[PDB]
Amino acid sequence: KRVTFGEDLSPEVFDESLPANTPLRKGGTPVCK
Amino acid sequence: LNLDSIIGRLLEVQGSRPGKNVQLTENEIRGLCLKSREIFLSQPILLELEAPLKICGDIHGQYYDLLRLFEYGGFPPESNYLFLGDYVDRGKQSLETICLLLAYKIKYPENFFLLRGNHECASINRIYGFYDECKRRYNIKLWKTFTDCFNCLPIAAIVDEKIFCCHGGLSPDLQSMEQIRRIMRPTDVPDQGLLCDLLWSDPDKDVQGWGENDRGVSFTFGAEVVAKFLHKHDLDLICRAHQVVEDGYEFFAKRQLVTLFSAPNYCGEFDNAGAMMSVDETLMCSFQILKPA
Repeated sequence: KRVTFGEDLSPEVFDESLPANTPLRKGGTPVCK
Repeated sequence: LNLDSIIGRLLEVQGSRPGKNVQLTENEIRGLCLKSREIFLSQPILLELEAPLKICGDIHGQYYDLLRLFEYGGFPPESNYLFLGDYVDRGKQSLETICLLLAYKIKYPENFFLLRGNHECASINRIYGFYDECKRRYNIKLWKTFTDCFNCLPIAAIVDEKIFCCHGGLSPDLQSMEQIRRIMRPTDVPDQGLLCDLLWSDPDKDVQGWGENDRGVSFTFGAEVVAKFLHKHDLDLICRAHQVVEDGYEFFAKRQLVTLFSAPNYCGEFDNAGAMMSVDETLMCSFQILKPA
C-alpha cells in the first residue's frame, strides 16, 4: 500500500465579496486513476 | 451543551455577506474548550488515522475562507478532516474559526482531527492577534481557557502507516515514534526539544543535513534528512504546513515532503492560493486548490 499522486484538479475560484457557498467556479473533484 | 445550536449559528453566515461576526456566549465557548479538551486527552498524542481523509494547512483566523474550504471539500461528516494547526492569529476572526473546529471535534470525535500548530501556544498567540481578539470580544479569562485547551492538542498523526503529519517538520532528536508518545499532556511548547521542532522546523533546499533556522527557533533540514527518515520508519510521505506557499501546496525532496497552506490571500499581504490534500483509500493524494480571483 504505497503513496501515489492523482491528476491535477481545476481550482475552486472564489470572490472575497461573494458568499462562501457561492464560488465563481466550482473546483475539480478527485476521481479514480 | 447545545452543540447543534452552536454549529447552526456558526454555519448560518454561509450564504450571508462575508465579514460578519458570529458572537457566541462566554459559556458556550468555554463549554467547547472543556469538552474538546477531554477528547484530546482521551485520544493519542500521536494519532493513527485511516484513509479516506482530507488534510488542511494553516487557517489563521480566516473563518469565511474555512467555510469555502468546507464548501469545496464537503462539510462534516461528509468527509474526514485532519488539520495541521495554526487556527488563530493573523486573521480577523480567530474565534469563529477555532469554535467551529472544536465543535466539529466534539460532534465527530472519530472523523475530525486537529493537530497543534506553533500558534496554538500562549507565548505566540499573545502577540499575533488571538489575545487581542479575546480581550476585545470577550475577556482575558477566556483566552486562558483556550490556552489550557491548546496544551492538550495532539502533536502528530500517521495516515495508514505511510503519511507522517505534523505542523512544522522533523527533529534531530527524533529516532523513534515512542519519543512522541512519551510526551505528557497538558504541556506548553518549549523553546527547545522534540516538541519544539515538530511545530517550528522547516525544510531547506540549500542545507546539507541539519542547520539553524532563520526564525531563531528550532532547525532546518535538507532532502537527505527527509529520505533517511522515511526509509527508517517505512513511510512514503511527510505532510506539513507552517509555511505560506503561492500555489497552496509545494513539494520537497522529490515529492517525499509536501507543505500545505489553506489560507488564501494570507492576511492581505500575499496573493497566494489555499490548498488541501485529499487522500483516497488507495493513498492516492490529490490537491484541491482554493484560488482567489
